[PDB]
Amino acid sequence: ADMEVIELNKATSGQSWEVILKPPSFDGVPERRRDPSLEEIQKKLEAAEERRKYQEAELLKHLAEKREHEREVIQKAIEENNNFIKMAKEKLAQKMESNKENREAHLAAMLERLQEKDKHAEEVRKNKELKEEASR
Amino acid sequence: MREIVHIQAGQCGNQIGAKFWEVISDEHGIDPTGSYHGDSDLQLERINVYYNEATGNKYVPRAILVDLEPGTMDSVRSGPFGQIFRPDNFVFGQSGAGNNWAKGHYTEGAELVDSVLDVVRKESESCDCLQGFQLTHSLGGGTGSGMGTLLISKIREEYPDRIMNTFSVMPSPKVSDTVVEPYNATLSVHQLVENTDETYSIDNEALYDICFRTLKLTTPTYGDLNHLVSATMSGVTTCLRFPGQLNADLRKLAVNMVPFPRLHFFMPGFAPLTSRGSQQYRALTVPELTQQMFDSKNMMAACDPRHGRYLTVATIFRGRMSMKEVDEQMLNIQNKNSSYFVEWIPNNVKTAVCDIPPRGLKMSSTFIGNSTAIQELFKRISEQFTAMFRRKAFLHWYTGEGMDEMEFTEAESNMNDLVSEYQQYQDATADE
Amino acid sequence: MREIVHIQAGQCGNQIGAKFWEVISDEHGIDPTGSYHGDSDLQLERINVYYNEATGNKYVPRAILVDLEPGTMDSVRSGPFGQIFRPDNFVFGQSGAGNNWAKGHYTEGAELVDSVLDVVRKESESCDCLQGFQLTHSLGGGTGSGMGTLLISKIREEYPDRIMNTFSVMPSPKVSDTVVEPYNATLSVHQLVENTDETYSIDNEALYDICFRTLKLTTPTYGDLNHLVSATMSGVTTCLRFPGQLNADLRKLAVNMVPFPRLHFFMPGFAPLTSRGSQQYRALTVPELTQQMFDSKNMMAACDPRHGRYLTVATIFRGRMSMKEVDEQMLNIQNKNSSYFVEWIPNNVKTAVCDIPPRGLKMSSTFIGNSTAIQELFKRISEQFTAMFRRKAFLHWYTGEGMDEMEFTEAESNMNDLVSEYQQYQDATAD
Amino acid sequence: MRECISIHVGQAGVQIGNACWELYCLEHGIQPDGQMPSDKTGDDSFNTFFSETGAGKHVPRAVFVDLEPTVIDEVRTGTYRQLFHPEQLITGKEDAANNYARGHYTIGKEIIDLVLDRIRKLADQCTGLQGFLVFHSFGGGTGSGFTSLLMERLSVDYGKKSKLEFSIYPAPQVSTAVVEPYNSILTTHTTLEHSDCAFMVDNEAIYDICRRNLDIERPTYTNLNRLISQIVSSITASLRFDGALNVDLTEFQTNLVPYPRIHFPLATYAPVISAEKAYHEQLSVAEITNACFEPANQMVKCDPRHGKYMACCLLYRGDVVPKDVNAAIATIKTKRSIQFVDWCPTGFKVGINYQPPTVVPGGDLAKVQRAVCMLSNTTAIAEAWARLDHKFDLMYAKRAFVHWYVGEGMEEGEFSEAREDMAALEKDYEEVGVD
Amino acid sequence: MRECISIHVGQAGVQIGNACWELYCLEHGIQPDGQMPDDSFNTFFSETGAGKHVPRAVFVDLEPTVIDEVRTGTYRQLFHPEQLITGKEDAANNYARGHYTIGKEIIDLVLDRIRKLADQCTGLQGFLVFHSFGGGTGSGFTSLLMERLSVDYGKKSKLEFSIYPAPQVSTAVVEPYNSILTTHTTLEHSDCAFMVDNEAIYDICRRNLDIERPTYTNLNRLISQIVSSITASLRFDGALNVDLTEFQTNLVPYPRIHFPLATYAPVISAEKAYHEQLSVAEITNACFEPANQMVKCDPRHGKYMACCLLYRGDVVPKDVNAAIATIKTKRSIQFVDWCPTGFKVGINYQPPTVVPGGDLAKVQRAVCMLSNTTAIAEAWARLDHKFDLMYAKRAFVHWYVGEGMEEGEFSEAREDMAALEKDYEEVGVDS
Ligand SMILES: Nc1nc2c(ncn2[C@@H]2O[C@H](COP(=O)(O)OP(=O)(O)OP(=O)(O)O)[C@@H](O)[C@H]2O)c(=O)[nH]1
Ligand SMILES: Nc1nc2c(ncn2[C@@H]2O[C@H](COP(=O)(O)OP(=O)(O)OP(=O)(O)O)[C@@H](O)[C@H]2O)c(=O)[nH]1
Ligand SMILES: Nc1nc2c(ncn2[C@@H]2O[C@H](COP(=O)(O)OP(=O)(O)OP(=O)(O)O)[C@@H](O)[C@H]2O)c(=O)[nH]1
Ligand SMILES: Nc1nc2c(ncn2[C@@H]2O[C@H](COP(=O)(O)OP(=O)(O)OP(=O)(O)O)[C@@H](O)[C@H]2O)c(=O)[nH]1
Ligand SMILES: [Mg+2]
Ligand SMILES: [Mg+2]
Ligand SMILES: [Mg+2]
Ligand SMILES: [Mg+2]
Repeated sequence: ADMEVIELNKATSGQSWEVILKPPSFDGVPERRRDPSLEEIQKKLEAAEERRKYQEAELLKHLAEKREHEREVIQKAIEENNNFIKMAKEKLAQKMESNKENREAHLAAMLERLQEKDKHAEEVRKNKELKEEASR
Repeated sequence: MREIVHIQAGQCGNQIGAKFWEVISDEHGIDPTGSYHGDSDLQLERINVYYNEATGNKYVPRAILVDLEPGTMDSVRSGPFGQIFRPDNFVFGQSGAGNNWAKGHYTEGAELVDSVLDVVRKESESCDCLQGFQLTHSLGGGTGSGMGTLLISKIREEYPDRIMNTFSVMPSPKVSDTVVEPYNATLSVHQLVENTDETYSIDNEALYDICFRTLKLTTPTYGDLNHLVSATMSGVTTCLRFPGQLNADLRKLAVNMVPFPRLHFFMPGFAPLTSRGSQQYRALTVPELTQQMFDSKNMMAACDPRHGRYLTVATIFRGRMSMKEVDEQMLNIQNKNSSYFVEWIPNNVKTAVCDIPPRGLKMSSTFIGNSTAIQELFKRISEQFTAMFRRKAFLHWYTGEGMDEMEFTEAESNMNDLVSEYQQYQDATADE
Repeated sequence: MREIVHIQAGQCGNQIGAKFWEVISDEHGIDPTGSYHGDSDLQLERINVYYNEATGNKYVPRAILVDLEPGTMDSVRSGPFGQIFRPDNFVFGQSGAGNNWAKGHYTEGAELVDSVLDVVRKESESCDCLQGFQLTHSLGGGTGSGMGTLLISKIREEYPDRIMNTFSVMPSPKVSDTVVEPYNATLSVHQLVENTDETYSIDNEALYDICFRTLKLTTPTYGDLNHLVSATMSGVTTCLRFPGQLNADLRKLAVNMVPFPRLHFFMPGFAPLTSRGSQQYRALTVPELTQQMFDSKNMMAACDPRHGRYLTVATIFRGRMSMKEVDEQMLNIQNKNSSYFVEWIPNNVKTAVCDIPPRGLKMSSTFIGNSTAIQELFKRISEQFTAMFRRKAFLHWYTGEGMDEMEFTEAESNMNDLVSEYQQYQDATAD
Repeated sequence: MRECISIHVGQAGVQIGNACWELYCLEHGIQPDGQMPSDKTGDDSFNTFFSETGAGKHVPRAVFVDLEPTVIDEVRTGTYRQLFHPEQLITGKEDAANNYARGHYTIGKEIIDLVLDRIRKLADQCTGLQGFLVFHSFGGGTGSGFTSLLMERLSVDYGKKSKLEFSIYPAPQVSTAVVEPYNSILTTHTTLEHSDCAFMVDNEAIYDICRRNLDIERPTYTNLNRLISQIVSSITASLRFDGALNVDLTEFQTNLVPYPRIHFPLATYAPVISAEKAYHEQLSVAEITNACFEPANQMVKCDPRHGKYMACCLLYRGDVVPKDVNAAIATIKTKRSIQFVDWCPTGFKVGINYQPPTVVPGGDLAKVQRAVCMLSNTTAIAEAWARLDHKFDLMYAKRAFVHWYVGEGMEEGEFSEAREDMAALEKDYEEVGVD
Repeated sequence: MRECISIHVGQAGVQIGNACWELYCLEHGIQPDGQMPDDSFNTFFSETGAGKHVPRAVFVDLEPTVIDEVRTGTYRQLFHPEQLITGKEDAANNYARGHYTIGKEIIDLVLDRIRKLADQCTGLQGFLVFHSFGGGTGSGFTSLLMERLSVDYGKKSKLEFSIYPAPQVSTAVVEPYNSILTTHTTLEHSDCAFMVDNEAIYDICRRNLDIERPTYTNLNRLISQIVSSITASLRFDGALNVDLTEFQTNLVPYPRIHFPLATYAPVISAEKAYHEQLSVAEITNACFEPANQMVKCDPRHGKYMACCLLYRGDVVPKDVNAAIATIKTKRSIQFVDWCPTGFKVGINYQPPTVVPGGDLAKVQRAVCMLSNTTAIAEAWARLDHKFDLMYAKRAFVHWYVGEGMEEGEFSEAREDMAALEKDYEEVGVDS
């Protein structure tokens, strides 16, 4: 049964007013940060850019570490093949020289044996010389 | 975020890659000569994502074809859409990797790598706004695997701000082409965990099982398995290829799918499952399409999604259907199966509807899930690797290339940690 | 490995050597003038092994003919194939050794030796690839024996890398009454043990026994005995003389036959046994050849192979026959008789088949065995030597030439060790 | 003269701007080429939103910004390409990829000086600039990140100049990113001290009004935006016509904002009637006023019964009379509580704008003789912050997706700061309600 | 461009090379003058300005006989004279002569010729070495060459085609010695060796091709066919290819365990005609049956560690995978536990070519399986036992010692064989 009507404004394409059903139970109206700074904003935007960039450079640092390891495995495979060649060359020369030595020694021993027989024979021949003519 | 640069490495990479290019060309109305002959402006709106426009009317795939073996390169040119590729974009060596990851990653692959980066820099510098890279390869061989991961690493160095996406095919004894696949896969996974943003885990075990069990093919061939791959590849790339709101670019997709950097291995799903020769078919309703999300039988990775929990899911519906029905069915699937969706990632299932169905079907559905159940795929590789490594079987082929046993131990350890991390999130509760 | 240089020393050496040259010339189609008149390219493929080619057409034996006695020379020139030999290759002394090994080895033989080396150096240096030497001689005489072994030693000194092969004929009281033969033989064996690579032990005791018992010849002559030698010599050299896979050269043969250096004395065997220039009609079957060639009655050394064990065996089949049959028969013989083959030398029996049979037979078989039973031949020479040496009988024949008793003692000891070594391998078990 | 500059950020902000400016042109009789039969003989209030050129052309006092060109390219090629000068349509090449840190820290830095230069140029043409109206999404990387960057700078360049918002509150039905609660809390924290009055538009509330009142099975952005524009028009009508209430921007803050941080008024609109339906009897002033007190008509999903009013404004449009309005307010107080806080009088500030409600010809909305928008500052709006804060907490406890923000140069500490500020805001609404 | 250099050592190596190169010419349509009216054949044949195709091969023998037949034969114009190398004197079935004494004289010459062939290679894969275990040249000279190739070419791939000795066709008693010495010496220098047991081939020729007494020509024609299957993946571009490196990687789990077993099917006689056409399943199944093996051993009592299937002719991947699926279901075919099973499949379009007038039938499809099974150790054990039997008595050792070799080399070689035997035993056990 009660309403307070307060006319506010009237214009060409409008009219306004306030309707009050009940006043505030509590009287005495209610019961802030500047500004910000363009510099403060820039400092924070720049800090975020340096973080993005730091981590991008870190990721690149590890990819570069993968690249160095790659050249390292290529180098290991190259090094092992070179050592395989060097081992084989020396084991083979050792084998060819030991067998030359041995084959020469056998032929020397067997020629010495035949030459010893030759010495014994002229000696046998010499003893017949003390028998033949040197009698009758 | 316009252009994507596509790379095909090794036999598997080129076979699956060729199939992708022929499938999407038909979807965008491009004939093998590169000319547009379609009848929908929707086919050309986002053509620039995968194709460059050459002299006049012609469209040329932004694809780089790579192998250490010259053979596959002839096999591609000779293929259905073989003449569509840029001739200068074919980079092939003269001596294959011999199914050795070490040869692809450190020896022969390393020798061919700079020639590949030259072709990719040429394509990349022509871009107005390069999204990133899409690589198709297998993890079981030497080139796709070893050289493929070497490429990713070299690309990551030159283009660190771009998205690295892969279609990585996982080996299986059921359809194996080398005895050393467990080694090549473990060494590759290790690289993928560190250097890719998103990887579609395409498991040959899952593909074989679908062909044998579901499609009733007694003796499946690579052609049968690749028919499922091409369907999947077409489905997962739909949102990038056509106008839409959801996962419209590689970065937006990564942001929705990847909650933790190392957990970027997706379990793809597809419905309906069909055989190359299955030219029937007259079927599949919206509830029928939706039910398949939890259907382990439709997973392109040999993991049971009911054995884990979804961190995130992207669902793509293709054909003329009610979006209302789609939304209702998608909500019902999430409420009825709340135990397989982590509670700590609210609204983790995103749905998209493309009016254009793929050729053959009037209606289809593609699922892209980041599920903790993918740990099953890694455990299977790990056990196979261990069975061999324990005995140092075939190890002299890798050490012969200059590798140390420590790299094997490291790759194994990293993969075991990845498994351990998935298990950690599977067990995590929203007790918060 | 093409050329072989052949040496003939003394009476026996020249008679057996002449017979060899006439037999092989007929096998290669060479007439007594040296001209080839055969009708098979197989006869000439390996003709360079024993012959030199001279002035067009003609083929000349790479043979050196030696004796301290001028007689045998005339006897050879006058023989069937006598005119085929190089005239300059005849080296003859004037004295003769008088059945004295010391005269042949240290005296008259030593004076003639350099003239022989002259002719052998000439033949050897003409060779593209010299295999080695083949010497025919007896061990019982003075020249073939003493000078023969002196030759081996001198040639070995100049050609140490070559194979030294001999056809050494062993003495027997049954054929020669010369009482000093065990001495000459023992002194020669001693030299052969140290200086040859391979020796074919041709025993006159075995030759006599075959002629008397098998051929029913009451009084066998050297012609009868030499007919078995020539058969054997033709058989054992077939693999050197014609294209083939097995023991095609002297070194390859030595490598297959000789497991221990000193054990290089072969027991040759032959089937069928025949008398001189006699027919014929009916040729042995493959099982007959396989059985007959392995019998004690078919051995050219007076030893029973069943009394020992084979270290190694080379078997040569000549004539048109099934290699399948030959292989089956050869396997059956070594499975049925496993106790006569040492278990510790696996696959020790090697077989060869030559399509060309020798003259007279349609089919033949030659056996070359390295058997521990050869110790029986050495024990027989040793017992004879001892019977004489114990009493110092005839020692002054040799001591007169400047020799000492010690050489006799040494030669004896060496031969007793050889016997003792064969016995050691006979008793050796695989386990 | 009292000019207002409108700023549209990201896809949501741009697409809503399209709907708003299309509607303003219909309301002021401006054709899409910027021509208006200025052949009047009058009310020149439209000049607060449209400047005039030497060709007799009317150009919106607005700037459209996006970190990607797709959406704005449709404006430069569309029906209204001649309405805007190319210089006022700003685009980058790569978007903020649904990442607040990307839009604020990374990409934003590239285009900020350019946007401020254009704003400065539009402000240079103002004889009595009131301030800014900023339209953006809480959810996207541009709407969230770029907006907070812009608001901070506008406070530097235009110290103590009014800044009002029209913010799109995220709904899962239409959501494109799992990280939308993160971007929402990060933007709210950053913008809080820089905004004078923000009018949140909950996409689920709009989606449900379109579904229920407009019989649209699956509502599209075009459907949502036409509806949002009707409310934006109701709020901006006394600035663009010779009105009496909310006559200047300062009056929004005075009439609705008792404390600087509690600046989020709830909007309620009626009637929303389907165009494609049977001829019905026109709704009275009582029927439309009653509808202001129905939660189903709200622009944000919350329950005013679980709160207290601190300020109320009723903005009527069309064939409306004070007697009918006062009688309508009288009958409501009889049957309802309508609880105001201790320190505020229980009442209403009422405005009648005689300019009839306008609808887009061929749209989903029915043209009505009379309509009303209620602007009320209620403590119930805190329920919307709580729903967002809970989703944030669920993900943040696991650090899910955080690596995306950290990768762009943001610190984990920023997520905590933002959340603590939200906790304070929630506590502020609780404290303000008390007595 | 992916070249492979073939080296043929001694008689066995040369004669197999003749059979191989004759067959390759038929397969690639190359006439015996090197003229021809794909492209991959260029890995095995270089081209001259006159349009002539010359094998990327060297033929070496210490004697000229065998290679002289090449220089006078049907394919005399196929090879340049410089790639056919011969000495004068063979190694006489003695490893020491092949390796040292005689070998040392021709080694630098052989390496110079291989250097010249390697100079014409833009992408050399490695070497294929064909030789016997038994001969003095095949054993000794090959070891010397292998060692020398490791010096000149380091780790560059070296694969062998080795003839494992059989008594039926054996020419020397010392073949087990030469086998063990060559295996010891070559072990660390070879990447993958494909052994061919002569008794297995002899029995396939007898039992399958109805040949009463098989000759080297018969054995060789069959061997060549297996060699052609192994090399076709390199000489043609088929459905599925495999290179030198891919062989090593799929067949060799440990460096010493490099001896795959080869099995070939089908081997059908030129008679019957009804005996086909055999299916992919029937031919695959035949690979796990012992009668078709190249080495006599029992896989049933061993474990597979790696399998490679080389198909040729009218063959399809679906037919092959279906056949492997059944092999995978067979409990009687055991794989080691440390293996994912592993099946390396190669498929080439060309049906197996036969020599006109040969013993083999024309087949529409054929397959060669390369399996690394622990059962191959049975072949080493058989050789090691024969070695032990002779070595316990030092039989024939004086032949090797005479050439400058020491008894220590024999012990080292045998100890290495004992270790290899132990290695196969260790690899077979589960962890
Ligand atoms: N689904 C499917 N899988 C394939 C296909 N080809 C190969 N694979 C798989 O990929 C692996 C072998 O990878 P490859 O591409 O063949 O090896 P590569 O890259 O060519 O390396 P190299 O041949 O050594 O130079 C195995 O795990 C196979 O299961 C294919 O066409 N389809
Ligand atoms: N089978 C065989 N034995 C013979 C022949 N001539 C001699 N003998 C034997 O050989 C030994 C005698 O050897 P000879 O050749 O005559 O002696 P030599 O070598 O000529 O030396 P001297 O006469 O002492 O100058 C005795 O055992 C005789 O039985 C023969 O033609 N055939
Ligand atoms: N009402 C309405 N909401 C929209 C519209 N477009 C996007 N949204 C909502 O806004 C949020 C997505 O943020 P957007 O404005 O599209 O993204 P953006 O500001 O362009 O930022 P980025 O694309 O990440 O650079 C989701 O909650 C959408 O549902 C639109 O036209 N109308
Ligand atoms: N399959 C086969 N085996 C052969 C052939 N020739 C010889 N052999 C075998 O190889 C071994 C003999 O070694 P060879 O190759 O003939 O001798 P070599 O390498 O010439 O060595 P030397 O002659 O001693 O210098 C025995 O096992 C023979 O059976 C052949 O053409 N084919
Ligand atoms: Mg390949
Ligand atoms: Mg006399
Ligand atoms: Mg956007
Ligand atoms: Mg030879």
